[PDB]
Amino acid sequence: KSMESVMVKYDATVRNSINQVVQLRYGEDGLAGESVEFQNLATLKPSNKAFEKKFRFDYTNERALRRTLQEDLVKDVLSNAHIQNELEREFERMREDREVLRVIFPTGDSKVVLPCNLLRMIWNAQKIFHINPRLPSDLHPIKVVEGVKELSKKLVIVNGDDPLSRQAQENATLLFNIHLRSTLCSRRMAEEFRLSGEAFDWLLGEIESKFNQAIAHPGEMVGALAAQSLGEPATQMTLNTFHYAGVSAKNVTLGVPRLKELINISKKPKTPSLTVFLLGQSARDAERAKDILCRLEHTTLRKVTANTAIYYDPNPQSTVVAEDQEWVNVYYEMPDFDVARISPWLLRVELDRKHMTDRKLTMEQIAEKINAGFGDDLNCIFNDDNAEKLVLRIRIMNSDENKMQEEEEVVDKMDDDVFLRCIESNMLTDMTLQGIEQISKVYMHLPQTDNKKKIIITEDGEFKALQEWILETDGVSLMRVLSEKDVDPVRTTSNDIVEIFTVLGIEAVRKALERELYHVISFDGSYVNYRHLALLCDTMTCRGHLMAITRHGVNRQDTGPLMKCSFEETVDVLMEA
Amino acid sequence: MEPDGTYEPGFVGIRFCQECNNMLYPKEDKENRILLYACRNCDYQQEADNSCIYVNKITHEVDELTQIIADVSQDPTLPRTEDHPCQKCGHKEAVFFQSHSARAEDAMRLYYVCTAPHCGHRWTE
Amino acid sequence: NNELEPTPGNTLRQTFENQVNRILNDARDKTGSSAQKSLSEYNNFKSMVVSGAKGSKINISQVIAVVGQQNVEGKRIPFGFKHRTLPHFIKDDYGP
Amino acid sequence: MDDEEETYRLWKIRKTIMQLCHDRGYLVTQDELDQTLEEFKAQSGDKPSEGRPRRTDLTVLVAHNDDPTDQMFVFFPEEPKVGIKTIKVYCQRMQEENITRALIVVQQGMTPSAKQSLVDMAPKYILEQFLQQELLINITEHELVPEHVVMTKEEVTELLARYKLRENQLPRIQAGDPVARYFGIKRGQVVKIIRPSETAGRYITYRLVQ
Amino acid sequence: RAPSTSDSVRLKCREMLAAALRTGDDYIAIGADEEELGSQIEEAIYQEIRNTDMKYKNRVRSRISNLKDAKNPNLRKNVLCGNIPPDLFARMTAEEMASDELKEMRKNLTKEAIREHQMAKTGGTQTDLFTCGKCKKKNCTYTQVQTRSADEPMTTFVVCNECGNRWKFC
Ligand SMILES: [Zn+2]
Repeated sequence: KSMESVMVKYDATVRNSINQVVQLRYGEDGLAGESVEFQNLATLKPSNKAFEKKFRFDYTNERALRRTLQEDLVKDVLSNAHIQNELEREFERMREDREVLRVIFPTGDSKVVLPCNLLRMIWNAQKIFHINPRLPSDLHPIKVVEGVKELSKKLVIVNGDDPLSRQAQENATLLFNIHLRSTLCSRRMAEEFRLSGEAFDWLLGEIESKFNQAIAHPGEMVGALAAQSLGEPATQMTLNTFHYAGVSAKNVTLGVPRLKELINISKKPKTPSLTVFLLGQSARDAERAKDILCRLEHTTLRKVTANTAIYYDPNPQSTVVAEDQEWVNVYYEMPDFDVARISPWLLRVELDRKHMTDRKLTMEQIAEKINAGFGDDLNCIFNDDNAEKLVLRIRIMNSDENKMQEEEEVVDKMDDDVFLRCIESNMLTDMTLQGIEQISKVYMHLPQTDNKKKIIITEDGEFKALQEWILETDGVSLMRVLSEKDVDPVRTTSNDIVEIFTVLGIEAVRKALERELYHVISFDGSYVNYRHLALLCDTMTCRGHLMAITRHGVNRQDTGPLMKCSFEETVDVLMEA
Repeated sequence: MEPDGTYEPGFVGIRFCQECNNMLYPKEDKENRILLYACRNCDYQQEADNSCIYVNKITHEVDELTQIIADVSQDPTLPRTEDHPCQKCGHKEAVFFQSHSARAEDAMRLYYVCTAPHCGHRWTE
Repeated sequence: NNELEPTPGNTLRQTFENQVNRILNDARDKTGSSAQKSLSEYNNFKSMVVSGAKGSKINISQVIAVVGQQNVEGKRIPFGFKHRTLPHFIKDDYGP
Repeated sequence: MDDEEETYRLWKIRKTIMQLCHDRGYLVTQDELDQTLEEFKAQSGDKPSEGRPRRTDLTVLVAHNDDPTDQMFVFFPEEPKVGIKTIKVYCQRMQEENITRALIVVQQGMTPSAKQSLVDMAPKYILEQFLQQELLINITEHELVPEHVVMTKEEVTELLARYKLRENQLPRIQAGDPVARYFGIKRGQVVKIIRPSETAGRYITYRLVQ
Repeated sequence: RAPSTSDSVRLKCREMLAAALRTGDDYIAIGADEEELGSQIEEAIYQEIRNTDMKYKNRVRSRISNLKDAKNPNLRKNVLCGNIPPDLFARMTAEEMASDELKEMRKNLTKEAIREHQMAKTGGTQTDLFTCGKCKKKNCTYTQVQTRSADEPMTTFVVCNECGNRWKFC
């Protein structure tokens, strides 16, 4: 009911009913989903030396019969300077493309959907023409090179005699074009496929015909088609089956309940989280990670306290708790005048040494935190860190000068013990020592020895992966977690969408929402073609603000009343129209 | 002094009023360093003993050998054990079981109850 | 004996429940792998599984080797009764 | 506070606003771009904390994009919540200096009358609002956020012509959007978004601000 | 030779530090000048705070209490014999300095256990059967879901976490 109005138009930009543009060519590439197939990208080749060895057409040819193998032609072209510059013009471009392709697929995955299986077609050329895999050919490499240039010009998906249109053409076939050129390189043909010249000529004619056929048909109801294609695997597998993994788990709702949660643009996800990455020494040391985690972990004093007590002791220098007597020796000079002013009601707190250690927190920071929060009125003193018992001693002070029973004391004679309980109620529930805001008691400390992350480039050129620490967190405060020191502000991400929008802005939602949908579908194991998912997310963000696909989402769209009545609200919308 | 000294200062709720039998609340005498407990509806007041009026979170109540009433041993569906020697009487036949609570929180520790009339004695392991 | 020593990311109860589940799953998988191997070439059952027609390795495991740990809501059978699953068992029996 | 960590925060928001100025096209020293916290600690003399300039001397002028429309000015107020009075005094300083554009980086909250008055002065002179937390990082370097290019009014004219569209038919972006706010782009203008792709490999889209 | 002061508060804090050093009379079996050393301690603290602030007083007082420890006199002896200069003493070498057995061991083993609460976080699925079709490692996971079915029957899906590769019994 949301997508239905979206279709390919005859200029090929996919638009909805009110004619607004959804995409500029269908699914970002002009290609229909019926005739695309999985293919490998040779060019993501690991070591720089192996790539250079494999792809570069040799000129430092062996003085022996060299080259009369594979080709009978090179006796003709071993002397041409121009042919050497032109192939070098080809390889430097390949090496430049190679650099661009690494930026495109940071994951170092070489499996992409494309039309027209070039290995199987090339394999089909060898089969038909009956080409001996171990003989010299009559093929000319410049013919291949120029033929590939000529074939790229031939493969136009939308007209472009205009510089903007010319650029739109160049990028919209970039991935196929590097794939074409890297597979159909002069050395590839020569060292491997051994194709003859007419065989190459047929091969161009075949790639040309199947590619042109592949393009999407204007008129296709791709909006209707995409909605069912996503809809269908949602019917399949897992209502709410659990998958044991690492420490984590009661994490990220899986499947249809996650599809409903995601697609409704829920303000209150059932399990919101952020995957936080670490930097410097903190990305490889457990104890450093412990320190950053401690700053992040939203701990409240109630979590920390072993015990509380309230005591009636007007004068410390005669303490009811005889063991406390030494702090009085310790704290006689602590504002010695207002011991005549402090209330005879005493609060005592006992702290656990193991739990206090885990937060790596000090007693002075707590005294200073509570003193600063409540104010100078809340008079706090504390113990020696090396004592076997950890204690915090609390009294309550006033403003001295103004309290002389002027009228009747604007407090209405509230009991002071009772007020001390309210201090204890609030002091525990409010005080956010080291940990700031709601990420809750729940943290996870994960080693990514697991999946496909923390990988980079190296001097070898290969995608050697790192194994590093990360922090999964049940929480929402994405904004603050980014602001903290040593947290990687690049890769840190969330499964939540409302928060991603507030912090990162509408384009980031388009990416994250596609990723989250991609993630539920991969779990359930079934694969869905990328075009369909791109179209759904693009349909939802187009208005600018997220359009949940519910009556409070899509039925606010400026589409016509007669469409909107057939959705859900019916009578009310017709009345409002 | 020593940290071995148990923590039971006297929680104490009731010692309510002696006249109308309602609840007593602390209240101050700034003149004599004395706590008093007063009924809110009458003029009766009396000094308190301990200066303690409230504590919270012993956190470790071990409730391991308390509330667990000895008559539990008659239960036929609990596992009798040949594991011998009650620690009081020279007879085996301890009945045993986990936790039996929601406040236990994660205990796997066994509790043993001797079942012959000579004890009723209970003990953890 | 209270000597199990909890895993760094669970409570003592959760570690036990994880650990027995790991062993009982490990047990089914060993006996399951053992039957698929012990079978010959003529077993029509192997002909239906191998072609990809119907069923699966785990199906073979269940008819011949051993059915394994039943489940509900992602964990072992609940204590429907007070500290028991059926009246037939002793109280607090955490065995298989 | 009264701690060195605060300096790091001041340093870090200084780095982000300089990158932002740079990305709007304004000329800035690469040495300023590279300026580290330890360099800053001497180069501005963030003293020992207590003793001077909380956020009044850090105040900086930024001087012009390749097209000389002349300076931009960036101000860091001191108080946690800024009132219309301080904005007005600031306004007097920018007017007397005859500034072209002002960016205001506030400590915590915002007076609603101040935002309103900030709204109402807009047709006369133009004026931006950032909360400091949003500047503690640089969102443009996040792994999800694509390359945004503001288009010049003429290039948009060519865009509508070559596709034969109308501005209304385009995909839209909020004016109050964090990336829209980051460029400080005003309503009615178009932003060109460049993305990585799993099929074309590169996909180009446009968004109207509204 | 240590600089005297004309402030009453600093002078009193000095005798308190001297008084703290006099505990157990350990200074006697060494015969050191605990009053001068205390004055150097106070001055060294003053060189960092330069104020009569609570934070200065607390730092002095926490120095005092740690010197007053009955569980570790050997710390005080170490300070009294001049093995720990006052400028060093001005800053803690450990949280509440507890070196010299007992508490350091206890604090360290506690540092072991709280670090132990992160160590394995907890991981694995446990089968380690199939070998990957990409990074050729045998550490792999399997999924078992929806039985009977219509056209996609219950199949064993195997995923290599170790590089996100996914396949079926196939
Ligand atoms: Zn691998």
